[PDB]
Amino acid sequence: MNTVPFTSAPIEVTIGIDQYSFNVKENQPFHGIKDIPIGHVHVIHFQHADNSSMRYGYWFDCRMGNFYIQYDPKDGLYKMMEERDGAKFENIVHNFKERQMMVSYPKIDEDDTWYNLTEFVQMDKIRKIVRKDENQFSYVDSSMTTVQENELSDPAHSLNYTVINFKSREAIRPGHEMEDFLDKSYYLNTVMLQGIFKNSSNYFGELQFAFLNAMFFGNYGSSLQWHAMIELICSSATVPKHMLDKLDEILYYQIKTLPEQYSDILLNERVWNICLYSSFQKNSLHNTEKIMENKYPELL
Amino acid sequence: GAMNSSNYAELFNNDIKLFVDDTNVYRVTVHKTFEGNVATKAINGCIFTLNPKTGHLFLKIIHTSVWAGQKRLSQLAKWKTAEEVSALVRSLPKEEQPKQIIVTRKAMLDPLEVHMLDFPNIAIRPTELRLPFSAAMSIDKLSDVVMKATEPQMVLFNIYDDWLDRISSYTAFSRLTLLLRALKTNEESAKMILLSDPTITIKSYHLWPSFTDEQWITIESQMRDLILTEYGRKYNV
Ligand SMILES: Cc1nc(/C=C/C(=O)N(C)CCC#N)cs1
Repeated sequence: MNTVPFTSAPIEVTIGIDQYSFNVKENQPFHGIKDIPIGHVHVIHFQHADNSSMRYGYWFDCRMGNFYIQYDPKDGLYKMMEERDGAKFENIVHNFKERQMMVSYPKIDEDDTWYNLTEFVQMDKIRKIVRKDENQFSYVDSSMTTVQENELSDPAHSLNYTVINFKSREAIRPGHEMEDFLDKSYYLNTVMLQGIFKNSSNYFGELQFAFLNAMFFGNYGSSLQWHAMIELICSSATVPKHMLDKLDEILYYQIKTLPEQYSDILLNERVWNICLYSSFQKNSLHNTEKIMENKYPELL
Repeated sequence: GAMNSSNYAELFNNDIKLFVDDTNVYRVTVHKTFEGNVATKAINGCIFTLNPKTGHLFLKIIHTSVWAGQKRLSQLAKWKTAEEVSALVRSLPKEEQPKQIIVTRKAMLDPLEVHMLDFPNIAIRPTELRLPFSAAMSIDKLSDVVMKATEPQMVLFNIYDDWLDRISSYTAFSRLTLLLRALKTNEESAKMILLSDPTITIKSYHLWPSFTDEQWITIESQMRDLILTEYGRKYNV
């Protein structure tokens, strides 16, 4: 179990850690989050009490370094930093724990939600989507645009998701125009899986990361990416059986975790109706279809 | 974006453009089988690809053999249309290729866009105009060449005959669309109007009769009357 120490909390803020959240008052004696499970990526995220504009946060993996949060009064945000002096860090944490100044990561033992949401998400792939090589952790916020959004403007602050475009020469083999547009299996399996992602695990990892950025930061380009990656699979007649079964589980836990009151903005009616009721895979996502119909029957 | 009454004069500017109409590509007769079921029999069709400024018509004849052994023919017909239009564009010299292609039915947008990915600078546009190009097969010489075809074939026509020697392309298009709207609303009456007077003939190299300017005014008036009539006969007014 690892710890993320906070130097202080000078401004009132709602702090998220993965799917959990708690309120911290202005100058409250809050010194961080303990008992963070090892083995998963995590995200620690922020929404200031005075400007709910800009949710922002940091993806990290405690196996990769000792990380802490300190507020910057000049840039006006809580920043993640790495402490390279391991003994200074252990001493800081132990003092904070002795004074009981930390919240405990509040995981129920039965509860596999976070594993299920991050099963294929790796820090090394996050760091290629979010490019800032000098840090081991990755900053994301509500406003950051994706590479694809920029082609349709600061490249260093972009989300470099894999570009998916169904009406593109990459997607459509000359001479197979109708075939490839109506059945996207060659784009899924040859172009993307074999060519770009190399395996389905990396594809699912990017899909899961895109959803989490959509949910936690309201990042619109991430929501677009999540739906495009779903639609590319559902619109393929030929998909490995293990991928369909795994996609059904992935989406089930995503839909289960979504706040009920955000379904209007985070769920694209066209994609979901097409995927569940019209597509090649309309009969292959039983768990996802069942939770969608019981939780969001309006969208459909 | 979409082509409508507001941007109508754009059709007659000097940017090359083509209308594409696919409503006569896949044509069938519906009939009973010996067992009392229903079946279709395809007949030859055509893509109607028209330059509204010059009158040049690229009539690609669709022979029934293209449907043999194929499924979902109405869907295939849209993609076959887009394949043939793309092939036409590639066959033209660069300076003759269109800058825009306007499809008369929105279901042609994605098929044509996908087939024209190699031409990112050619705009594919829908229209809100309800153009009567389906009636092209009421023009006897066009119907004749389509029905006689024994293989795929492209035939080039000028759908304005020699009208552009005397009138503008705006006026020629308006005459064409009036003639075709009439033929679509009451083909028998429209054809009676066009051929009632045996002293006005159709030149061998033309599609329409050789009307004088004054006779065209009479003809055009008779077509408006027909369209309005039928509009009454229809709705009872
Ligand atoms: C590099 C890092 N600096 C901190 C600072 C924490 C802090 O405010 N204090 C007062 C440390 C208390 C003692 N000993 C945590 S991790």
